[PDB]
Amino acid sequence: MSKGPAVGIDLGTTYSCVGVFQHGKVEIIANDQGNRTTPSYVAFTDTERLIGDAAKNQVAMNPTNTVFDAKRLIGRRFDDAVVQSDMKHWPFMVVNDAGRPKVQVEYKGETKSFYPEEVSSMVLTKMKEIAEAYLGKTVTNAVVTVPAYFNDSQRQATKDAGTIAGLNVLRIINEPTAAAIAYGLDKKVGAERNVLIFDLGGGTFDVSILTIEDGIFEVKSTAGDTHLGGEDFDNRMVNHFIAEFKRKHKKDISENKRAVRRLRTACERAKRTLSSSTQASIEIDSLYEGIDFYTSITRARFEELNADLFRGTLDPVEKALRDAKLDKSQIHDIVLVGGSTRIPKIQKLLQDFFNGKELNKSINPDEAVAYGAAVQAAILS
Amino acid sequence: GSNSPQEEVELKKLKHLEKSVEKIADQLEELNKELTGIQQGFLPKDLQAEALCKLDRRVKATIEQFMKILEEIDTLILPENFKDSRLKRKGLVKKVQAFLAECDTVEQNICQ
Ligand SMILES: O=c1[nH]cnc2c1oc1ccccc12
Repeated sequence: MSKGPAVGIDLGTTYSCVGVFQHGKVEIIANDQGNRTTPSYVAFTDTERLIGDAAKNQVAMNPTNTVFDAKRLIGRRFDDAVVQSDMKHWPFMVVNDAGRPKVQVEYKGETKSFYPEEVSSMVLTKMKEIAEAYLGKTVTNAVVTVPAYFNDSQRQATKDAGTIAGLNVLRIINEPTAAAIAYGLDKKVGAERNVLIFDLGGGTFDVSILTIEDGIFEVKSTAGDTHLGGEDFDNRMVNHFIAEFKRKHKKDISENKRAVRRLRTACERAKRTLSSSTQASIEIDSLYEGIDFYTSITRARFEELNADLFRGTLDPVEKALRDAKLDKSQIHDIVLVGGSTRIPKIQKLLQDFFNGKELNKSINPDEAVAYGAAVQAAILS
Repeated sequence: GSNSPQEEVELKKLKHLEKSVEKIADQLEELNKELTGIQQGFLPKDLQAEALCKLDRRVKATIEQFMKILEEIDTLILPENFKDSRLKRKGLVKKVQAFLAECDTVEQNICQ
């Protein structure tokens, strides 16, 4: 194959995304399974190594050997408070190798350990291959995104993942800087601009404030919740339904893992529908003890169940404004990133906070970081 | 009668899921044939346990495929007037659940 262009890669916690700027526009690249985003998952079986969709699809069958969340470990010391707290919730083993964390799994019958950058290099290799398959050309150059709060070690470990994957890392850029680039906030004429990025998706919540003067970016503050995302909104919905099935049929489905999974999956789908509709219907045949579960949820019911979590998204915004020494009136632009920003209430809450100021939401929230990185990749090539 | 063209779309979705369930049921049948094979075969009692346990990944993959079928059936919204689609969906769910119960039987008698 001939030489290809430079790509933008958003190396996410749960999902990664690759984009290419060509023909004067960004094209998000769909993978082999036709998905625009790919799970940041690596699975080790008795016969092979699986990446992305294939690794995520067999997680129920091989939980201890299916690695995800490597971004949460990348560039960190084993004894880091974050490593120790996250370890409890992972099905896979995390071991200490001379102060460094390593994921421990069984690969082809043997016990093997991998550094977080080696796992992230497998995910980047897949993103490199996703781009090569679409373009029909060899892809080497890329811009890789990292969160604004990443330290020297976390940023180097990400650049190392790129190197291991056979990538030439043009630049490592902040995820909120990438989202600002996507909206051309660095091209607007005028005085310096204060930008607030509201990133709610991929299991993390990140609020960043940036200042842009003559195309120069400065991170003024970063705030958020490490473990807040869409899954938390799903749990509330599931709890509501379990409570409902108890009220209606006087039966507890919660100790049946298959009933709870069927209900959870239906809730994730109903949540998505409620972002564009005011009501979502669910029909689950023989959910538990032969009982058919035909129900519905209104957008107002979903908002109520999640009222505290949704409201709580503004605390990080206030904390970021305090740290950046800025008043909410000093923010020129607000940018929505992450799938959970599609939730109409979150949008209403945030716009009301900024006294009716319009939000930058036209680019898919999931693809906005990869969009900016793809633009940057084109600029640097 | 009152049969609608719209329902033909839903019955076609159900017919594909029925064919998919048949494909997984054949995997469960091959596992059953294999499981009996190790049990009634030439392997010594010790070697049998290890061989039966090697079928764990496959039983688990069979269970997972059925679960994914269930999750796809659960995405259907069939109005009250689509009587034939509601019957096909219910019959298919019950069919999958009975196969799932067979899978649990396999799973409980291997890797012990
Ligand atoms: O992650 C999401 N949260 C809430 N609504 C949606 C999310 O992804 C979507 C994709 C399409 C439509 C709605 C949503």
